[PDB]
Amino acid sequence: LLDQTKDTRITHLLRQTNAFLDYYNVAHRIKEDIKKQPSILVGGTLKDYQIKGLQWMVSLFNNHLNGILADEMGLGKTIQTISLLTYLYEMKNIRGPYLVIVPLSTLSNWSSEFAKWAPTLRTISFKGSPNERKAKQAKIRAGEFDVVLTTFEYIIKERALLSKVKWVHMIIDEGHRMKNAQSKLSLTLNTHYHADYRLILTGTPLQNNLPELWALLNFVLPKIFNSVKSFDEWFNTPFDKIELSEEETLLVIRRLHKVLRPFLLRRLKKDVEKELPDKVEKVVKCKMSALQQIMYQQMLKYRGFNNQIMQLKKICNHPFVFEEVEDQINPTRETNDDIWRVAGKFELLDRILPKLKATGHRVLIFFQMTQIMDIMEDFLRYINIKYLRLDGHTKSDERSELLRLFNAPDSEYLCFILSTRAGGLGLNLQTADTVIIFDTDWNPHQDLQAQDRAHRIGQKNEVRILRLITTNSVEEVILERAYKKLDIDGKVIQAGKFDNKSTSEEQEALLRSLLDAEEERRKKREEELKDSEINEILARNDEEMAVLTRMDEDRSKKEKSRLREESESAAVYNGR
Amino acid sequence: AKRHRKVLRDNIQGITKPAIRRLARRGGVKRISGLIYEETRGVLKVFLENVIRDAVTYTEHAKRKTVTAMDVVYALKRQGRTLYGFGG
Amino acid sequence: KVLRDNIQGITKPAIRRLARRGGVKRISGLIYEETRGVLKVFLENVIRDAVTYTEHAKRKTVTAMDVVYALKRQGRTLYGFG
Amino acid sequence: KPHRYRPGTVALREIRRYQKSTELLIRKLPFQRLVREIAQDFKTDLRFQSSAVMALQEASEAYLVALFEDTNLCAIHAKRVTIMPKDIQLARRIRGER
Amino acid sequence: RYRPGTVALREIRRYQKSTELLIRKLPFQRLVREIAQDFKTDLRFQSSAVMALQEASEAYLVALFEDTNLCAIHAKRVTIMPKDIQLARRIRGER
Amino acid sequence: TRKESYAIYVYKVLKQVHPDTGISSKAMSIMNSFVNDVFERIAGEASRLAHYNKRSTITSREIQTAVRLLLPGELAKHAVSEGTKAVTKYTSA
Amino acid sequence: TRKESYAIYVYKVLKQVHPDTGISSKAMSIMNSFVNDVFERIAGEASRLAHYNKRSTITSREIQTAVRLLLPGELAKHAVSEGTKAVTKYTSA
Amino acid sequence: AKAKTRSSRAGLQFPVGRVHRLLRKGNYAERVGAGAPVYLAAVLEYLTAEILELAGNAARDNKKTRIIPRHLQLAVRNDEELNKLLGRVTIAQGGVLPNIQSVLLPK
Amino acid sequence: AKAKTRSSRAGLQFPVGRVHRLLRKGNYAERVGAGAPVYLAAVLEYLTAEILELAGNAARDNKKTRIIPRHLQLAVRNDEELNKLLGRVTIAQGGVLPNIQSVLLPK
DNA sequence: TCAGGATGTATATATCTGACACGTGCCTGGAGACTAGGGAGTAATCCCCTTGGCGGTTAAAACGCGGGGGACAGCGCGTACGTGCGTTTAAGCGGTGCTAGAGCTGTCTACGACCAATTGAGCGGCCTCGGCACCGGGATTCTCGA
DNA sequence: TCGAGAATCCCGGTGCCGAGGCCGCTCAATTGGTCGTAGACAGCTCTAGCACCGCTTAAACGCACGTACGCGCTGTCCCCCGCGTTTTAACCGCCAAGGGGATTACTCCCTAGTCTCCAGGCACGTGTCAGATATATACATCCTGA
Ligand SMILES: Nc1ncnc2c1ncn2[C@@H]1O[C@H](COP(=O)(O)OP(=O)(O)O)[C@@H](O)[C@H]1O
Ligand code: BEF
Ligand SMILES: [Mg+2]
Repeated sequence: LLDQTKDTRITHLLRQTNAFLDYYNVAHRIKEDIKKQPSILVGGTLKDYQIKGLQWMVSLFNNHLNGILADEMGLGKTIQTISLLTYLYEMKNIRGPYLVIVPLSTLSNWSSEFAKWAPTLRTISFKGSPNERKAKQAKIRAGEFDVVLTTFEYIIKERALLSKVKWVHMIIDEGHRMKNAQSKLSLTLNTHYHADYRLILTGTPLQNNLPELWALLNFVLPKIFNSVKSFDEWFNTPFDKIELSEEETLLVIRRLHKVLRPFLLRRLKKDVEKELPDKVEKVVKCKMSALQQIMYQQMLKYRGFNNQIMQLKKICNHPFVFEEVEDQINPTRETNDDIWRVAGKFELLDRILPKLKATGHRVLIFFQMTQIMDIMEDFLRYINIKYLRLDGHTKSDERSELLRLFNAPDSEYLCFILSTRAGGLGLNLQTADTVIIFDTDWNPHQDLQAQDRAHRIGQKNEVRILRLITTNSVEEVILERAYKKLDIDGKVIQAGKFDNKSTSEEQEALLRSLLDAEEERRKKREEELKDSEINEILARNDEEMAVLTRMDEDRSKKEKSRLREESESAAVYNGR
Repeated sequence: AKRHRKVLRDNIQGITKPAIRRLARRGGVKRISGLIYEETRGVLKVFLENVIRDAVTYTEHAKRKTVTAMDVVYALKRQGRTLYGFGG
Repeated sequence: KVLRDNIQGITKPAIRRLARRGGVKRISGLIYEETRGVLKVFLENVIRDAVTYTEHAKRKTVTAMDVVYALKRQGRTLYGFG
Repeated sequence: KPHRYRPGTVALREIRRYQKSTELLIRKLPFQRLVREIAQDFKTDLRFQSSAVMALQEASEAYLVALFEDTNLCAIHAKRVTIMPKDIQLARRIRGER
Repeated sequence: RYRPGTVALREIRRYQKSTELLIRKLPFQRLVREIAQDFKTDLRFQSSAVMALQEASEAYLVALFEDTNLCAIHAKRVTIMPKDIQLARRIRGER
Repeated sequence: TRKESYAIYVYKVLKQVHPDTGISSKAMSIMNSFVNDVFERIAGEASRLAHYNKRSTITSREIQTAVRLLLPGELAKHAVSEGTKAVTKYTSA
Repeated sequence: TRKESYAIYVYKVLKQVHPDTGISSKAMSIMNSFVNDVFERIAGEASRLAHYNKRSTITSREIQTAVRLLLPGELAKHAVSEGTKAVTKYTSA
Repeated sequence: AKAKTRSSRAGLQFPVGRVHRLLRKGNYAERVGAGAPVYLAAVLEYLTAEILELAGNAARDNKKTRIIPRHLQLAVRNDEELNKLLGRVTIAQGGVLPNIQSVLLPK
Repeated sequence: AKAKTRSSRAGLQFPVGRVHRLLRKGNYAERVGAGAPVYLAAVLEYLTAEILELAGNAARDNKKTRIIPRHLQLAVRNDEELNKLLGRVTIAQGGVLPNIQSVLLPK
C-alpha cells in the first residue's frame, strides 16, 4: 500500500545523502567500524555497546543524516557525544563551533565528563545572573570556542545572540521535553537559523497517544515536513483482539518498523553486561484510616472543582497538606506522635525505616511537590534520619554541590528527597540501590525516566523498587490506567525494543512471550503487615533475613491503635 | 516557616503598596499619606463585589458556568460605567 | 417683549433660605451670584429638553409630562406629577 | 440694653424651622418669569401649564438644596463653617457636572 | 540625592505618559476569584473577563484618586488623606 | 376619555397594611408614578435580558433576574420570594 | 457561525478621512462598540419618543429629535444637517 | 362558566391582566409568558406594601391619620434600601430629613 | 433589473439595510419608517468620521501611522463635545490626559 | 545670580517580527417585485385651561448699622513620608496533563399569538362629612447677661 | 450656677374643602377554541479553562535617615449676622377673551409580509512592513557649590 514510502523514501535517502549534505545497507552505505577509542578519551573503560553505537552514529554523520537514540538508560549518551566529537574532529580537526543543550538539572555534570573524560575541548556554559554571562559572551563575542554547553530557556532569551552565528552540529537532550512542535521552543528553533547536522537524545519515546509522531519526525528529519495532517488515521493501530491486533497492530506496526528501522537505536543493560541483579521491580499495597477514609465518600460526595482527582491523592499521602484540616487537627502544629499515625504510608514507613538503617542499604524516594516533601522532611526529621533535599526551585550552586555531597561513600544519610520532574533527570548514580515512587506516573515515561537512576553500570548492590499504593482509592485506578498505557506504548516502544540491527525472529518472540505478558495482565485486570513479608523485599538473601530479626522484639513485641469529632467538624469546614 | 509554609497573607493584601502608589501617581497625586492603602483596598473590594455580583447574576441567568467578557460588560453598563473594546 | 434681569428676581433671602434648609450655618456674600449662574444653567438644560419634546409633538404648550420626561431624561426622576 | 441673640443661634433655629416643613422657598411669579425668559431663547410664543412651572420649581429647589448639602460638606471638610464659591464649583467639579 | 518630591513628579509624567496596567495579573485574579466564591461556587472565568475587571477597577481607582487629589488640594494640602477619599465617595453619592 | 391609574390598588394595599390610615391625593399620585417607574425598570431590564440571550419571549425567569438586578439585597430576596409564591399558587390551583 | 461587525465600514470612513493612516484591531473593536453604543442610544430615545406621543412607527422625525437630545450642540447641528441631506438625496433620486 | 379574575387566582390585589396588556403593548419583547404578569404584579405588591407600611408608621408617629408626601419622604429616606433604590428620585412636596452636622452645634 | 444598494443611493458607506433590520428586530417600535435607517446611518457616519478625524490627527502628532486606543483617549478627551457625550465612558487601554495642578509645581 | 556634574530623556541607525493589509471561495442576507390593510395624515368642531388685566392687603425684601466671631496669615515643632540600598519573593513565561462545559444540531411538543363571544371590574360623575388648617390663649422651655 | 424674657409646645375651639362611598356605563378582562412555532431536551464535538511545576528576574519588602509639611497656636481685621425701619412686589380674589389641546369622521398610501434571485460581505489564507527593541550618542534638567 504505502511501500511508495519504501522505494520512494529510499530514493529519498539518496535525496538527503547526495541532494542535501535492505535499510541496513542502502541507508548505511558508507561503512566503517573501529573498536578503539579516540585518543582524546582518558580515564574510561571501553565496553562493546558504545562501539557499535559509536560508529553507528558516525555512520549517520558520514551519510549526512540525523538520528534519535532510543536506548534504555545508562548506555552513556555523554560517552557517545564525547567520543563522537573527539573522534570525528580528531580526524577533521574542525572541532567547532558546535552546540550541546541539556536540562539544567544536569549541567555541571556534563562539564564534569567534559573535564575528566577528556581535555582540550573548551566549554561555554550559561548560568546565574546576567553579569557572569556578560563576562562570557562579552569575551567570546568574537565567536571563538570549540563547544557551547547551554540549556533550554537560554536559547529563548539568548536566541537574540547565539542564533546570529552559524552552527553545524547541535545536540539536544531528552526529546520527551521537546514533545510538541506547537511549543515555543520548537518554532523558536527555526529562529535559530540553521545547523546542518542534528541529533536527539532520549531515554524513551513520546506519549502513549502519539499524535505528535508528526512533531518528532518533523524536527528530526526532512522526511514528513511536507504533509502535516497525514498519519492521524494511520495511528489507529494503538487506538476480536486477534483480528484487530492483526489488521491494526500487525499491519500498521509492521509498517512502522519497516519505515523506522535506521533511525532509533535501543539496547539493554543485560545485553552489555548481565550484571543487572534482578528485574529489580516490585510493588506493594497499603491500607487507610477510617478518619481519613471518610474523606473519600464525604469529600467525593462534595463533588470545590477539580478536587475529585486532587482530593484523594493528597489525603492518601498527607492530611496536613490542607491548611484548615491541619489547623483543626491540632492548633499547636508541633512535631507530634500522631503525625505518622494518621495514615498507613507513615505506619509502614515507620516499619521499614528501622530495617532500612539496619541493613545499611540506602533508599531513593520520589514525591509530589510543595507540602508533600515538606511533611516528609518533618517525619524524617521527627525520627531523625538525615536526608538531602532537592526540588525545582533550588539553585544550581547547591544542585551540583548536593550532587557532590551524594558521591561521598562515607555518607551517614541513607534516604533523601528528589523531585520527579525537576530531579528525575538531575543525577547520574552508580552507587544507589532502592527506589520508591508515590506519584504513580501521570506519564509512564517519567516514572521509567527517573526509575533507572538506581541500576547503573558497575552496580555492586541489588536494586528493589516499591510502588506504595493504598486500597479503595483512586490512585490504584491511576495505576490501572498506568499499565494500560504501558500496553498502549507496549505496542509501540515495546515493539521498538527489538529494533537495533533490524533482526528478524526476535520480534515474534516478544510478540508471543510479551503477548503472554499482556494476557497475564488481562488476568490482572479482572496482608503484608507481618514482619516476614516486608523482610522479603529487602532481604535478597537469607543473610538479611537473619539480621532483621533484631527489629522484631520492639516493632512487634513492644515490651495505641490507628484510630470522630474531627470527622463531623471536618465535614463542616470542608463543606465550603 | 520552612517546615510548614504559613506564608499566606490571603489575597486582597496581594494588592501592593507600590501598586496603589502607582495608581495614585497616574491620578496626579504627589504625596500619599500612610493610611490611604487600607481605605483603597476597602473601596476596591466594594466595587469588585458590586460588579461581580451582577456579572454572576447574568451568568446564572443564561445557565452557564463560565463568566464571559460580555457578562462583565453588561454589568459595567448595568451600573452606569460603559466599557469599550471588549465587545458590546 | 424682551425679558431681562429676571434672574435677579431670585432674592438673597430666597437662596439664604435654601441654604438654611440644606444645612448651611453661615453663608459668604459671594455664594449668591454663583448660585444664580448654576440655577440658570440647570434651567437651560431642563428647558431645552422639555421644549425639544414640545417641538417634536407639534404642540404650542409645554405640559408637565414633558418636564417629567426631561428630568427623567437627565437622570433625576420626579414622582407625583405624572 | 435690648436683648440680642449671639450670632449663629438664629441661623440654627432657621435650620430646624425650614428643615421641619415642606414649604417652597422660592416665590412663584419671579421663578415663572425666569422660566419664561430662559424659554424665549429656544422657541418663541410658548404656553406653560401651571403644573409644569411647579415641576421646574420642585426640581430646581431640590437640586439647589442637595448642592448646598454637598457644598456644606466641602466647607466643613476645609475646617470652615462658611461656604465659599470654590466649595460650590468644587462640588460641581467632583459630581462631573463641569 | 534628589530633593523630595522630584521623583514623585517624574513618576507622575512617566505613568501618565503610557498605557501600562498598574496592577499585577495573578494577585488581582485570585482576588476576583475569592470575591466570586461568596456568590456561586465553582465558577469559570475567561481571561478577557478578568482583564475587563482590571480595566474597570484601575480606571475607577484612577478617577477616585483624581477627585481625592482635588479634595486634598482644596484643603491646601499636597497629601491626600482617608477623609479626602471618603469625602469624594460621599459627594459622588456612592455611600 | 378614561385615564386609568393604580390609585384604587394602592388604596386596597394601604387598607391591608394600615386599615385605619388614609392617603392624600398627592401622595396617591406619587405612589402611581412610583409603580409606573418600577414597572418600566423591571420591564426594561427584562427586555435587555431577553435580547442579550437571544430569546423572543419574556418569562418569569427574566423578570426574576431583573428583580434581582434592580432591587438591592433584602428587597430582592423577599421580592423573589413573594413573586415565586404568587406564580406557585397561580399555576397550582 | 458568522458574526458581523462594522469593521470594514469604519475602515472605509477612515480611508476617506485619512487615506494614509491605518488602524489597529483593538481600536477597531473600540470603534465597533462605539457605533453599537450610539446606535442603541438613538434607537432607544426614538422608542421613547414614539411611545410618549402614542405612535407605532419610527420615522426620520423621531430619529432627528433623538439626535438633538443625545448629541450636545454642534454635534447635533451638523449631525441633523448631514442626516437631512442624506434623506434628501435618498428620496430625491 | 363564570369568569374568575387571574388576580384572584394567585391572591394578588393588582391587575395581572392590566400588567399583561402593558407587557404586550409595551414593545418590550415580541412574546410575553404566562408567569410574567403574575410575578411582576407580586413584586409590585411587595414594594408598595413596604413603602405604604413605612409611610403609615411615620404618619402614626406624626399624629396624623392621613399620609402626606412628607411622610413618604421620611418613610423612604429613613430606610436604607429604599433610599438606595430611590436615591435618584426627587419627591414633590417631600422636604428634607432634619439634619445638622455635629460640628455646627454650639458648645 | 440589477439591484442597487440603498446605502449607495444616499451616498452612505454604512449598511442602511443592516440598520433597518436592527430597527425592525430591535423591539423599538412596531413599525419602522423608510427614512430612519438612512438618517441614522448618516448620523453614525458623521460621528465616526469626526472621532476618526481627531484620532488621525493625534496619531499624526505622536508620529505613529497606526491608531491605538491611546489616540482615541486623547482624541476624545481633548475635544469638549465628545467629552461631554462620552463623559460616562471608560475606554480600555486609554490612559489619562497628562495633567498636573499648577499649585503642585515647584517654585 | 551663575558654572559644573550626573542622571534621565531625546535622537539616529539597525534589526526583526507579529499584527495588519489584500486576495479568494462561498453563502446567506439584502434588493426587487407584488399585494393587502390599518395606521397616520387631514379637515372640522368643542371647550377649558391659559393669558391678560385690575384692585386691595400685607408678608417679605431692601437698606442701614453695630459688633463679635471666624477667615486668614504667620510661626514654630515634631514626625511621618519620600528616597535610596541590600535582600527576598512571588510574578511572568514556558510547558504538561485532563476534561467540563461552551457551542452547535436535530427533533418534537407544550405554549403563546389570534380571533369570536361574553360580561363584570373599574371609572367618571355625583353626593356627604370630618380630619385638618387656622387661631387664640396659656404653660413650658431654651438662651443670655448677672 | 440663676432669673428675664423671647420663642415654642400644648390645648381647646371653629370652619371648610378634599377624602371617601355610590351609581350607572361601558370596554377591556376572561373563556373558548384553534394554529404555528420557540425552545426543552437529548446528543455530539472539541476549546479553552483548570490545576501544577521549572526557571529566571523585575518588583516588592525591610530598613536607615533626612527634612517637608501637617497641625497646633496666636494675632489681626473684616465681614457677615441680628435687628430695626421703610418700601414694594407677591398674592389672592375676581373678571374677561380666546386659541390651542382634545376629539371624531374620512381617506389614502407606506410598510409588513411573502416569494425570487444574486453579490456584499465574511472566514481563511498569503505576504509583508510599522514599529518595538537594541545599541550608540548627545541634549535637558536637577542638584551642588560658588
Ligand atoms: N565503561 C564504563 N566504565 C565505568 N562507568 C561507565 C562506563 N560506561 C558508562 N559508565 C557510567 O555511565 C554513566 C554515564 O551514563 P549516561 O551518559 O548518564 O547515560 P544516558 O545519558 O544514556 O542516561 C557514568 O556515570 C559512568 O559512571
Ligand atoms: F544516565 Be541516565 F540519563 F540517569
Ligand atoms: Mg541523559
